[PDB]
Amino acid sequence: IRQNYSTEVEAAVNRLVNLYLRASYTYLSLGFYFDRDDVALEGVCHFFRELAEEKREGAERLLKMQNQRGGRALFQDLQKPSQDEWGTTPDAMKAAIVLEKSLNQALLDLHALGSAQADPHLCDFLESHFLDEEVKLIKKMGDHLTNIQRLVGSQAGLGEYLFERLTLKH
Amino acid sequence: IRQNYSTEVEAAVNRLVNLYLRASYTYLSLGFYFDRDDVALEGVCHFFRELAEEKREGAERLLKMQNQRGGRALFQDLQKPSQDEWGTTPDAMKAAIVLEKSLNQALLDLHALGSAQADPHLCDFLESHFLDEEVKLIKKMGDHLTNIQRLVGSQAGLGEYLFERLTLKH
Amino acid sequence: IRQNYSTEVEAAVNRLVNLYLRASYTYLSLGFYFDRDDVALEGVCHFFRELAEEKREGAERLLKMQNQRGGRALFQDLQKPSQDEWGTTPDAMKAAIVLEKSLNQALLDLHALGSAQADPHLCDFLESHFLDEEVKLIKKMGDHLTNIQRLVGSQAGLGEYLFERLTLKH
Amino acid sequence: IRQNYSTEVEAAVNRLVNLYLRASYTYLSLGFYFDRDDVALEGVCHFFRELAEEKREGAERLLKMQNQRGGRALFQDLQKPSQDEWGTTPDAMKAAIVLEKSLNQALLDLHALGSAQADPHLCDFLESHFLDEEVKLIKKMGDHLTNIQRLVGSQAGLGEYLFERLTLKH
Amino acid sequence: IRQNYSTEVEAAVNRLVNLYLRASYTYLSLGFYFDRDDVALEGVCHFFRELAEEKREGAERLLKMQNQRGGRALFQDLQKPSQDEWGTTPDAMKAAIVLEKSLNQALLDLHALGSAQADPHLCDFLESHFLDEEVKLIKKMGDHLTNIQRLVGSQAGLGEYLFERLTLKH
Amino acid sequence: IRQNYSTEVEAAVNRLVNLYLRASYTYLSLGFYFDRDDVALEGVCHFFRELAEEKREGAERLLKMQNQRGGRALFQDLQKPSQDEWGTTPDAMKAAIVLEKSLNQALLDLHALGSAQADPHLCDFLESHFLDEEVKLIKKMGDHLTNIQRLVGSQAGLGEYLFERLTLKH
Amino acid sequence: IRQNYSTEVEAAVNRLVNLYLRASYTYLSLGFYFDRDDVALEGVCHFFRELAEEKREGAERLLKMQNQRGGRALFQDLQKPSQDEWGTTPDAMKAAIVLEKSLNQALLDLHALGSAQADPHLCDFLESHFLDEEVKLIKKMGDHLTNIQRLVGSQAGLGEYLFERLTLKH
Repeated sequence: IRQNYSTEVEAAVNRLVNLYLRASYTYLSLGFYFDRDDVALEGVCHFFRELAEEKREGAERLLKMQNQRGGRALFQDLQKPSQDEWGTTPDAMKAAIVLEKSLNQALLDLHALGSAQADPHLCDFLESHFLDEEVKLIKKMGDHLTNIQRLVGSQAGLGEYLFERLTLKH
Repeated sequence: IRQNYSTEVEAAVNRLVNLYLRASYTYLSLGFYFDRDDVALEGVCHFFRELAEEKREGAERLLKMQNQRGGRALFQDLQKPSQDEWGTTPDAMKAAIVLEKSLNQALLDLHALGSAQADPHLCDFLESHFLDEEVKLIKKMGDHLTNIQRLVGSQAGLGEYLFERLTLKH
Repeated sequence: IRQNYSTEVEAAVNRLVNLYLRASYTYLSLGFYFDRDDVALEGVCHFFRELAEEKREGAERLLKMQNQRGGRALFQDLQKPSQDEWGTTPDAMKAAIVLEKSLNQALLDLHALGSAQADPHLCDFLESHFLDEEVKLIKKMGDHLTNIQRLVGSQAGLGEYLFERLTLKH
Repeated sequence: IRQNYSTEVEAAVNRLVNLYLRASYTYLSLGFYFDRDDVALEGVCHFFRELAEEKREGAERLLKMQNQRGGRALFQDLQKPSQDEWGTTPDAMKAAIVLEKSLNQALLDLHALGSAQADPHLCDFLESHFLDEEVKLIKKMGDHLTNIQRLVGSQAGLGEYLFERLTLKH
Repeated sequence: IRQNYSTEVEAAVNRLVNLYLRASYTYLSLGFYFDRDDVALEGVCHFFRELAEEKREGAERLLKMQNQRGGRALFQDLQKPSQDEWGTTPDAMKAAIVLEKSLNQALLDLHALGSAQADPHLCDFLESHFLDEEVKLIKKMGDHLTNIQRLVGSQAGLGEYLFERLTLKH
Repeated sequence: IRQNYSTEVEAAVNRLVNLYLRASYTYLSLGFYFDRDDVALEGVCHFFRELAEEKREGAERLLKMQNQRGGRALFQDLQKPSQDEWGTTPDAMKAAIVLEKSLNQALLDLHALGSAQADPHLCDFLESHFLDEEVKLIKKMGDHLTNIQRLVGSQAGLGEYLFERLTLKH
Repeated sequence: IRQNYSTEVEAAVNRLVNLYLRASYTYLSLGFYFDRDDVALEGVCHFFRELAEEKREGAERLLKMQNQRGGRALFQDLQKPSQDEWGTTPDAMKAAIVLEKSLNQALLDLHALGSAQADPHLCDFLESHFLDEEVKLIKKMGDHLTNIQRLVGSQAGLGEYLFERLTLKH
C-alpha cells in the first residue's frame, strides 16, 4: 500500500512518537508532583494529568497514520523527565511551555520535511491534528503563566492558592 | 458462636472503641469551637462535625463486629478532649492529624495482634473498613495543612478566610 | 453578641450537654447489649440505637444555642453507663425511664433557673425543643413497660419475643 | 499459567469443595424434613433450602478459583447427611451451627496453609468471599437459636410456630 | 503524614511503577503491530490496546498510593519493548503471558516485603487492586492461547482469522 | 395423608433422587473440566453447568412430590462422577447421552412400577415433568453430537472451536 | 358424537358430580359455622368458603366433560353435610381431610374404571384437572392439621387464634 511515503518521513514520524510519549511521561511526573501532600494543588495536578493524556493521544494518532501510510512503527527507550521536583506553579508552567515549544518545533521541522518530499498527506495530517492544537495550548499556557506571575508578584503562597482555586480547579 | 476469637483481641477491640468515641468527642469540640461568633469559620466547623460522625460510625462498626464474633462490649469513661480552645485553622488541623495518626497506630497495633493470634477475620475487617479510610483521611488532612500554611504565611486573616471559603465550604 | 445570658445559665447548659451525651452513651450500650447473640432482640436494639441518636441530637441543639447566645461550650469527661449488662426487656425499659426522668428533671431545673434570671429565650428554647419531646418519650416508654410487664407476667420468654416482634420491630 | 500455587493448597481446595457440597446436601435434607406434612414449618424449610444454595455457590466459587490458578479440580464421593430426621427447630439450628463452625474451621485451616506457603491470592480470596460470610451466618444462626430456645422454654409447640411465622417466613 | 511506610517499600513501589509503564509500552507496540496492513488483525490490536490502558491505570494507582502514604515518586527511563515484530497470534499471546507472569511475580515480591515490614495497608492495597486482577488476566490469556493453538494446529491462516473474528472482535 | 402410595414406589423415588443428584454432580465436573485453561471451551462449560442445574431441579421436584404423597425422603451417599477428565467435546457429549439414557431408563422403570401398583398420580407426575423433558434433551444432545462429529471429521481443533462459538456460546 | 364412552363411565361420572357437589355443600356449612358470633374465626371461614367454590368448579368441569363426550348428566338429591356443628379448628380440619380422601378415592376408582374400559381421554382428564389438585390440597390440609395440633397442644384458645391470624387470614 505504501505510496509517496519517504523513508525520511517514516523515521521522523517515529522520532516524533518518541517525543510525544516523552512529553506525556513528563506531564505524568508534573501531575503527581502537585499531588504530594507537601505541595497539594489539585487543580494543577489535574491540568497536567489531562495534558499527559493529550500527548499520549497525539502519539497514538501518529502511530495510526504511520500504519495507514504503510510505514513501520519503531519504538525506542523513553527518557525520564528532566526533573524529579518541579518547584512552584510558575516554575512548572515555564517548564511546560519549554516542552510544548520543543514539540511545536519538531512539528514544524516535520512539516518542512514533508513539504520538501512533496508529501501533501503528511502536511495535511499535521495541519488537521497538531499545528493548531499546539498553538492553542501554548497560548493557554502563556495566559496561565501571566496570571500566575501577576499573582505571585503580590504574595507567593496566596497567589498560588488563588490561581489553583479560581482558574484551574473544576 | 465464638470461634478463634482471643480474649486479647476482644479487650483490644474494646479499647479501640473507646479511642474512636474519644476522637468523635474531640471532633465535636473542634466543630463547635469554629461555630463561636468570635471564630466563625463555617466550613471548618462542618469539616470537623462530619469527622465526629465518621469516628462514631467507626466505633459502631467495631461494636457490631465484637458481637458478630461473640465478644462482649465493655464501655469505659470517655476522656474529654485535650483542649477547650483550638487556636487557628492550622493549629486545629495539626491537632486533627496527631489524633488520626494515633488512631492509625492503634489500628496497626491491633492488626499486628490479630496476625500473631492467627485471626484472619479480624485482619480482613480492619483492612476492609479502617486501614485505607485512615490513610485517605490523613492524606486529605495533610493536603489541607499544606494549603492553610501556604495561605497564612502570606497574611493570616485573609488566608484562613480564603481556605474556609474556597476549599472547605459547600 | 452576648445579651441577657447569665453565667449561671451558661454553666447549667454545659452540664445539660454532659447529661445528654451521657444518656446517648447509655443508649448505645443498651442497643449493643440487645445485639448480643445470647440476647438477640433486634427490635429492642433498634429502639435504643434510635434513642442514642435522639440524645446526641439534643446535645447538639444545646451546643448550637450556647454559641448563638455567646456562651462558651466546655466539655467534661463522659461517665460510662451504669451497667454493663441490662437484664430483661422490662429491666432495660425501667432503666430507660429512670434515665429519661432524670433528664426531664434537669430540663425543669434549667427552666426554673432561666425563669429566675428572666431569660425568656432560654425558656422558649427548652419549651420548643425539649419539654414536650421528653414528655412524649416518657409516655411511650411507660406504655412499652406496661405492655412488656403484661406479657412477661404470663410467660417470660414468649412475652419478650412477642413484644419485640409485634411492637418494636419494623 | 500456574504460579505460586502449591500442591498442598490445590489438594486442600479440593477437600474444601467436598465439604461445601456436603454442607449443601445436609441443608437440602434439613429443608425437606421441615416440608414433611407431620413437621410442616415452611419458614424453616425455606431458611435451609436457601442455605443449600449458598453452600453450592461457595463450592462453585472455589472451583472457579481452582481453575483460575491452574489447579485441577478432583471430585470425591459426597457423604450423606448425618441424620435422616432432624428433630425440633432448636435441634436443627444447633446442628446447622455445628456444621457452619466446621466449615469455618476448615476455612481458617486453609488460610493458615496459604499464609505458610506465602500465597496471598488464596488468603485474599478467602477473606473476600468466605471469612466474613461465615461469621455473619454463624451470628445469624446464634441469634435464631437464642430466640427459639427462649420460645420453647415457655411452651414448645406455640414457640416453634411463632418463630417460624414471625422471624423466618416471608 | 508518613507512618509505617518503609524506605524499602517506597523504592519497590517506584520500581513496580516502572514495570507497569514498561508493560503498557509493550502492549502499545503489540497493538500497533497487529494494526499493520500486512498483519491486519483488528480484534488482536484492540485486545492489546486495551491492556496498554489497564497497565497505565495500574501505574497510576501505584503513584496515587505512593503519595497517599507520603512516599516520593521517582521516575526512571522506560525500556523499549523486547521485540519490534511480534510474529503470529500465538507468539504474541505467549509473550503477553510471560510479561504478565513477570508483573505477577513482582507483585508477590512486594507483598512479601510488605508482610516482612509489617505494612498491612500495602498488603491490602495489592490484594484489592492487583493480585486478583492479575490472576484473572493470566487465566484469560491462557484460555486464549489454548484456543489459538488448537486453531493453528489445524490450519494456521484460517485459525488466526477465526480466533480474531469469533473470540476477540466486538 | 398417605393414600395409594406404595412402599415400592416410595423407595424407587428415593433411588431416582440419588440418580438425579449424581447426574447433577457429573455435569458439574464436566462444566469445570471445560473451564480448565488447557481446555477452554466456554460454551461447552455453560451447556453442562446449565444441565447440572436442571438435574438438581429434577431431584428437588421428586423430593417435593415425595412429601406431597406422605412418603419419606431418605438420602444416600452420592457417588463421584465416572471420570476426572472428559476428553474431547464429542467424548463429553457421548458420556452425557449415556447418562441421560440411564436416567430415562430409570424414569421408564418407575413409570412401569407405578402402572403395576395402579398409582396414576405418579404416572401423571412423571409424564408432566420428566418424560418429555428427557426425550427433548436427548434429541438436543444427539443433534449436538452429529454436528460435533461432522466438524471433527474434517479437522479436530478447528471443528471443536467452531461448534463452541457458533452453536453453544450465547 | 359419542365414541369410546362407556355407560359405566357415564354413570360413574354422574356419581362423582354428586360427590363434588356434596363436598361443596359440606364446605359451605363449615364456612358458616366459623362465621358464628360464638366461633368467630374469619380465616377459617374463608378457607372453607374458598374450598366450597373449588368443589363446585370441579363438579362443573365434570359436567362439561360429560357433555363433551356425549354422555347425559343426571342429577340426584344432595345429602346434607354430616354435622351441623364442626367443633374446634383441628376437628374441622380432620373432617375436611376425611372428605378430601374420600373424593380422592372416588377419583382413583374412576381412573381404574377408565383404564379397564380403555378410555384414555377420561384418564387424561382426571390427571390434568383432578389428581394433582387433590394431592396438593390434601398435603396443604395435612400441614394445617400438624400446625393446629402443635398449637392447641400448648394452649387451646391461644393456639386457634394464632393459627387463624398468622396462617389463614389474608
